[PDB]
Amino acid sequence: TFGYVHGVSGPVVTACDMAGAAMYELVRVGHSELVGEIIRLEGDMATIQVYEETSGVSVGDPVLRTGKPLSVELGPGIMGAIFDGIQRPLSDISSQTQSIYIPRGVNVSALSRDIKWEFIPSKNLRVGSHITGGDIYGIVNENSLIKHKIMLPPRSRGSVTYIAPPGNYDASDVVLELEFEGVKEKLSMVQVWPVRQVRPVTEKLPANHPLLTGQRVLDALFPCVQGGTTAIPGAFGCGKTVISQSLSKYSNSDVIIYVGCGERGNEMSEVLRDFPELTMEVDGKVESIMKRTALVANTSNMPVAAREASIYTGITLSEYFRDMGYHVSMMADSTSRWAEALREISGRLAEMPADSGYPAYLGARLASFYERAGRVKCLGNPEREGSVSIVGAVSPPGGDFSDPVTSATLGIVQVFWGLDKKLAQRKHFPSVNWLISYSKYMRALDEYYDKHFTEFVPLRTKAKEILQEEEDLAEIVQLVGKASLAETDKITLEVAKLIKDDFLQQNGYTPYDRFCPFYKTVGMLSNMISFYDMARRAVETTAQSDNKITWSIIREHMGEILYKLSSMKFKDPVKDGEAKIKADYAQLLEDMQNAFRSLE
Amino acid sequence: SLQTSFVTLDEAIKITNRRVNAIEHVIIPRIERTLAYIITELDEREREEFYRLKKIQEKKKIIKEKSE
Amino acid sequence: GLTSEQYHSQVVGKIGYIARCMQTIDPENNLKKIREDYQDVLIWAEKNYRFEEILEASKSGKCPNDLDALSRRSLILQELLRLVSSISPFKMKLDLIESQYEKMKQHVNLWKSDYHVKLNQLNQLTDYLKNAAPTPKNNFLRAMTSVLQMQIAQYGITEDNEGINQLFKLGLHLLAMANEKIDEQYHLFKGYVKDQPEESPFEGILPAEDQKILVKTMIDYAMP
Amino acid sequence: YLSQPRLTYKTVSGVNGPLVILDHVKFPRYAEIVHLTLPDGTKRSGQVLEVSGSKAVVQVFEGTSGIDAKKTSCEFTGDILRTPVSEDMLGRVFNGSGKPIDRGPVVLAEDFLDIMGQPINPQCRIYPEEMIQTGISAIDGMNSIARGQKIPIFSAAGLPHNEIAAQICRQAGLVKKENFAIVFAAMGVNMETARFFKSDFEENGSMDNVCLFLNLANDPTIERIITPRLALTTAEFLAYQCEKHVLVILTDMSSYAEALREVSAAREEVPGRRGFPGYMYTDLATIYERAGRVEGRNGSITQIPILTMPNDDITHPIPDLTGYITEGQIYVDRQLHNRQIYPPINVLPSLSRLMKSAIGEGMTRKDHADVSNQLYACYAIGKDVQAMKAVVGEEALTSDDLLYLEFLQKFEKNFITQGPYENRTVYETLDIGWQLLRIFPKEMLKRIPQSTLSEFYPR
Amino acid sequence: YLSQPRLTYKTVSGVNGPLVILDHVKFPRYAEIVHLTLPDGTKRSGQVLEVSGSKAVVQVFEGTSGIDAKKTSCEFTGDILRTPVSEDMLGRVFNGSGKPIDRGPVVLAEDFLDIMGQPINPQCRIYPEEMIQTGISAIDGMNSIARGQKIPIFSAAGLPHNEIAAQICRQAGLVKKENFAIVFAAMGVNMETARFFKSDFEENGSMDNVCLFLNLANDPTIERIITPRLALTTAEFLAYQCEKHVLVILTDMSSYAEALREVSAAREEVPGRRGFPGYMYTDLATIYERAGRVEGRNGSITQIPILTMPNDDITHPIPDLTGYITEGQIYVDRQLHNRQIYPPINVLPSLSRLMKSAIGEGMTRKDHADVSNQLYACYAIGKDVQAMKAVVGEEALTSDDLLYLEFLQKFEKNFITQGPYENRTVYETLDIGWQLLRIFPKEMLKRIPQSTLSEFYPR
Amino acid sequence: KDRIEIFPSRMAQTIMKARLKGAQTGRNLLKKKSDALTLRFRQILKK
Repeated sequence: TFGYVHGVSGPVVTACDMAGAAMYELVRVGHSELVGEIIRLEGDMATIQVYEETSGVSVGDPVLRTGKPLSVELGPGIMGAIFDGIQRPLSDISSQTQSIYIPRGVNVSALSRDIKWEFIPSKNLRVGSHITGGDIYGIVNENSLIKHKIMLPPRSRGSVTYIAPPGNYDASDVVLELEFEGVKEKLSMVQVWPVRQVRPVTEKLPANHPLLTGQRVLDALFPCVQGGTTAIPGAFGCGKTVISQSLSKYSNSDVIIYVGCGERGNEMSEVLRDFPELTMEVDGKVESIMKRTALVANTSNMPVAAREASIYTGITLSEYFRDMGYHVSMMADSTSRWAEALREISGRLAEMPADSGYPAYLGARLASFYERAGRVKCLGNPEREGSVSIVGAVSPPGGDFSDPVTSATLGIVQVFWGLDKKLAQRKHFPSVNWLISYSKYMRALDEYYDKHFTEFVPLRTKAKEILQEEEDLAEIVQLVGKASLAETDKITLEVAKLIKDDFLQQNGYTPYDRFCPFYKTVGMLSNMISFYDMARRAVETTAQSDNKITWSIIREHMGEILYKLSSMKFKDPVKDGEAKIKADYAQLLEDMQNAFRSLE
Repeated sequence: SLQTSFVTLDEAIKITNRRVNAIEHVIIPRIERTLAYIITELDEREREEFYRLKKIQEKKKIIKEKSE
Repeated sequence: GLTSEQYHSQVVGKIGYIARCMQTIDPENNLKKIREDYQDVLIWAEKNYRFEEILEASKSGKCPNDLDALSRRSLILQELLRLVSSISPFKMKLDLIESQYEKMKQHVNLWKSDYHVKLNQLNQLTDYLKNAAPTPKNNFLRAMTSVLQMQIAQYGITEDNEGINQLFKLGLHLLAMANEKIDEQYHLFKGYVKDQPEESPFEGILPAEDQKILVKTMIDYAMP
Repeated sequence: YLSQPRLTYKTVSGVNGPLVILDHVKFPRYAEIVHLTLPDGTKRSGQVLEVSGSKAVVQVFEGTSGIDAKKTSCEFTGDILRTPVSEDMLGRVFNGSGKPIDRGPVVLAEDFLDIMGQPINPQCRIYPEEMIQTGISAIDGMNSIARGQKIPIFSAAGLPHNEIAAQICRQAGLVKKENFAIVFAAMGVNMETARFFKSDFEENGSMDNVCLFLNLANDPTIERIITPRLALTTAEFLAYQCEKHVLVILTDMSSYAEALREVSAAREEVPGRRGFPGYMYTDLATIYERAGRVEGRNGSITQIPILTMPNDDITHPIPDLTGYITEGQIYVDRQLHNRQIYPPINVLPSLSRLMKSAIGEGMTRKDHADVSNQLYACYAIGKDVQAMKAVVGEEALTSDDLLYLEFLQKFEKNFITQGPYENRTVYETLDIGWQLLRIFPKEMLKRIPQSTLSEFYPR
Repeated sequence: YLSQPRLTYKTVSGVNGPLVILDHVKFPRYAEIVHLTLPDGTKRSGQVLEVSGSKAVVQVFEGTSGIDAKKTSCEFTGDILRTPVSEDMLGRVFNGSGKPIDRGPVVLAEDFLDIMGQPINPQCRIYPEEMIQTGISAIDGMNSIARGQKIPIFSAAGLPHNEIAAQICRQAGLVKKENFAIVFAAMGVNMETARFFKSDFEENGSMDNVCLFLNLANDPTIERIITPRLALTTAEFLAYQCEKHVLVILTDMSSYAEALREVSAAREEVPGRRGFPGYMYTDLATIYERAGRVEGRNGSITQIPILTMPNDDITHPIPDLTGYITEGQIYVDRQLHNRQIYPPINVLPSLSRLMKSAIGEGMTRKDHADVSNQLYACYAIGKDVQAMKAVVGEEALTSDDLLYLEFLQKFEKNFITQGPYENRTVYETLDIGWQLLRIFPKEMLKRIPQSTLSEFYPR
Repeated sequence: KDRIEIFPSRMAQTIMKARLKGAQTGRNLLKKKSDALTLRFRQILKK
């Protein structure tokens, strides 16, 4: 169980005298017990990937072999904490070591063992009863927002021989003891689960409820669904960070996880500065966002192995809370940094690469991450159903989707919110191409929309028709200067501008557009299309007659109607009431109908 | 209105045909030469990657033989 | 997506779960039809079989080993239990329990039913109140919740009674209302209580202490 | 049968990524199937990729995590991967490895076939004849599929190529102027789409004639390579031994190609053009060409491979190498999709080289060939006139140009736009064609002989 | 105190390029340091790149010429290159290995620091906010720089990136409503540039707070791999222990990247794009990220590295990987330089990530954010107008295009063009911004809220 | 001059191919404009 170092080359350490080792077992290399894992074995020599700096490691240093793969401690004390890429609490390292630096070989327990937790049993689990994996036998009140439910670890079952009474217990106390085939397993509030293992569920279910966000361009055109898998290409100022924050604060979800893979030092600080300071309204009260959020922090100057493992740590936490019946929304900062880590390690291991230096299995690693999501029926007696949504983020070397990471992502993710370079240059925010983007959940959400709204589906169809028709008319207008256009074509161009500027564009730092509720998004679109249909009907109905109606006549006749339509973004939800906003939009529709009636 | 609407058509045609001719004789040929240049140079970069990867595989084979 | 061992283990748990839910919802065995409709799994409980023996009985095909069918039947019982246990004080009649059981059982997919949503809304209101200060808003939510819990016990949750329908909308609308907006908090509560067919919608179901708090609360708001 | 007891080895020389290197193995075969038992009792499957003396190298299908070099045992079967085939497996759903995932039993075999098979002897290959209608007008009256050809659907990422594939499975069948089956294989499919395929086939009653293979994006990447081989092995059994016509749809061949690249890397082969193996051409031909009619038998196999074009560039090796060895293309566009037209199939860039033999009297209807050619010309002209309109305006157009614009608008609305649940047989598609063609007076239908016009044009 | 005698070896196995391979070494320590004494007495040093068994590969900084394989003596220090550092290193010039070149003594070891870097706990990292007023309108107006930022200057060969960097150094300061120490790492810099910077610091009287590390183009190319680590190690001492604010200038990360490539090739490592090591990303991240503020300290490190872009592109791996690590760039262009514009900075491909937070009411001016965005968009449009004009001619533009063209021409003449010996404040820069914005009628300024326009626009 | 002088890349291929398609579309649309003007010119000529 104590091997020796045979040869260090970068973060890759060759060991010897490890005949019984298995792949991806954790090892501690060196006299500082640096964290590493076995990547491959040749005879009794192991090739170890180290998660820390290897400077100073000598030939002959000891290697301590453990029997567990890279795993996360799952239990009370996660929410509000920031973890390293391999599950190391940064706030506890700072306070326990009293230094700005992270020591090499530091061993801080992932979940503090000195905190008294309030544990409440299920109050029906009698001694002698039968339990299986996933069963919930008590709750811990971490805070007023998220109740932490204590699950039996997966792959365990048996008869209950002891259950702790209501009281305050630490993370090292025995709460439940169960016996299976004569073996007595004593469990605390913390379970351990390998990061590369998928937590089992009873059934993976279709995603039929939307994950509403604050951006109209997204929800009106390319919806994301609870349990959906999407990606948002990286682009500064284009809304990448507005969606991350809005998604955390306003979205239809219970637990938020934000995982960095290769974040820049100061960008990581920005997230950490905002994390305890952002708040949300829960039930009439304002509460800190950190109470329902737990991020994983990993910067570009961290070891390549932790850069790779960060994603696995994040999704492991996500599935853990998924199995509580919560709706979990996991945001990645970058998956291109993950792919970069894979390229770096593939090179270091001297294995045959594929396109642009990436490993040929890049697609398999991304699929493994992206497919660990969806609405599920959870294991355990309570029959609860949770979900994980994944939002990926592919940093664009360009708009060419030949990019190995973009291409592999596109083949897996159901929703792709591509960010146009030209819209970014023009400071059109959020910057979404809306011609190259897609969402494959249309038919899944059609049931929802038809049940609740009935109006959105047909409005969505017409809106997409107008935007695409505008692009084709734009191509010729740039050439001939509108010298010859049909009257209907002139309306399409002008309504499409109304849509582009006053519906698909919003300033997410303003009270009025920090979050636009879906009922309002539908209201806005309903009026703009209603205008379109009435303007198109008027000119086509009166065409080839005496009192020919044109756009110039409509704009002069009811110019205040276009002003009101362009003003709809300013109704300011939450400060103003839902009942009034609906009434105000109803008035705009009545005024347009009367304006066209008097025109015709 | 014939003659005054006619020479203006002859001028409009001469301007339009000149632009069309430039697209055909100047701008597209230039784009096609650029594209063909790009295609060739990219295959040249592919080759030098092939060379290095082949030599890497041979060096690994040599190391493996020495180990036996 | 389970292994052969995980599948049968999960079945053993659910079998024991139904037995425990049955004793919890009907500790006196008053619901004869409900117990018989689960006899094929209850026969494997209420006796000392040992986990291992039921696991083998599942593997050999002696226990109802269809996990999806067992989940379907288990969920209907659990949701009926939530209906009964989500209203601790006010008791539901045995006929209403069997009647609503049949309706839950006949529903194609209970999890996405209106019954499920209404039960979730009820638990949202009751869970907030269990951990709340006696503020004007929270005294109003308590008062309205007691009525909602009473009406559900009397009429059932599967029935679209106008009483519980109004109460759900107003209770949740108040719950989400900002804590500082005292005038809106009272306006909603006053609106509800005055627009009822009863002279005293809270009589009997609320103890004298809660009714006195409500009277003092409305006086403290409006008197100054 | 072999009747030779299996040998199980605990001798492991090392483990390197997906590969386990064994030692002291007795007369190992290449492509041999073996089973691993890990110290935790976990079982895994694998296949022998290299046998250098006694040092057999096996690729493990599942992940290699947890495998040691001291206790893990490897049981050799003594044979290669042979798939149990039967007629009864039609109506079943399998995963990439050939295992049921529909809660039914394991296949009760009628025979065992090597999934790699053999090429069909060209001397007995019969040129394609009759038509297999798909139910989708855009590809029945314009680019029909002959009973024996291989015509791919090229689509960009994000387009509804899977919804069309499902629609073909529900609607496709014989012309019917009981012996038709569809074998559907999805490679690298994500969980949401896998559910779509499985449920959509079951709910609409089509499953009785569908054999469905699902290889999910998170399934073993080597299994993705045999997946289409299992689908084709089944198709060959059903088609050629049981005298019936089999339509084989291979969805997301681009994901297959990516898995093939991974296998090449596992062998430490030097990548070829754009990172893909130098043998990608022969590998795709090995799959595609196991189709067509054969002399002396009444069965047939057709294929509709469906391919995502990276960066929407037809030049990319995947659609390029496919198109080079297939007969025409369907071609799904983006503009039609953004305009909310379903199906979004563009008839102008599409081609079916075998249409000449697929259609005509005795196969569909007398007027089939003539209607197709005239509709193509009218659509091409309508697009040309529409482009002109954008320059000269509505008032500058003559009556003939306006008729072509009327055709263009009604062609896309009536002929191309269909919906996923409307099944248009070949005869209704042609009747719709005539309704659109009767927009024009007879003298403008230059590509339809006068005899055809006099019979079909009126009424 | 490591009071253990060091072993000295003559057991040289061989020498291959910049690498010396030793055998029979007792317990080799990774990244250890070896002192080499050549047969003629010349002393040189090197650092271990890898160890295996009794063998070690040593990277020799000064070069390997003259080393034999029989007599060269190799002394293993037993430790990692921890470099002597002192607060009085300011006012000194060192060579690329940290030795005196200025006729002063060897730096007295006030303490030792491991040049590899000690990672800073992100939890204690303090987000930068205060804006640095560089004097350059292209930076202070649009792409503002916060103290603690990492904003490298991209340029191609021949461009005046040395003048811009020198201008920033002598004009550096804070936005007022006391100054920086300079740590200057020269890697592969020619003598003409070396004296340019040295003289500029002297002429402005800055040397009292300047520490130079000079590895010139005619100096050894392996040494420069450590040079930047020595420079930043001193910066970290001065900023985080001596409570100074340090501005760090790295004259070329491209010659650094090339030096890594030379070593990577020498040890037969598997390259990535364009022959550079697959781990270039990490080797850069471990230098770039040595910046910012930490809780409990008052000092800071601001980095402004320079990178020469091969072939004038910005997709070369060197600037490509840097862009992913650093927080924006300046991007010095060539088209502006050819037109005799200085500083020739192109505002479109250049961004500053911290700009959105280091500006606004309480830090600069209420309108700062709005002016920047509007000017940027107008510039971007102006460039699209030129793209059209080049085809259609100046006689085929509309009134709005002419306003954007006039803006573009005046923007570069009045805003970007400055001169190397004139500084303008952020408030003066915005006032000029408005003069350019007031070219347009208010109706066209669609990226500025109406409230801002009414306050500023009519002035 | 002879080339647009964009450094070889897959991104350049995408940009150049889109630029070529744009130029070809403009060529065809302007050719139709010329043909329309030429017909009108000749008609005016006949009258």
